[PDB]
Amino acid sequence: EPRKVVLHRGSTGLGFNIVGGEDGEGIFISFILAGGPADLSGELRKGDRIISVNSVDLRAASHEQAAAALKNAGQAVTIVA
Amino acid sequence: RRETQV
Repeated sequence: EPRKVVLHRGSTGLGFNIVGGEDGEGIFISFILAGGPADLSGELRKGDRIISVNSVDLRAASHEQAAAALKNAGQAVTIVA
Repeated sequence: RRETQV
């Protein structure tokens, strides 16, 4: 079952890396930043797959596709993983 | 090997 984890970026962004999109295999949390919005939410961990950002689907998304979406997701980023 | 921080 997926989660609706709402974040807010700081001078560190959302606080997590991503990998995948490199072939339609999807995007996965690659690492959590200590102190970051991700970390503090304790609702996302290394390994989680990003299904969508602010209602926008990222299952088939490419890397840069997820990268950019996340990047301009606003200040109130609604993540589904 | 692409990995991005966000």
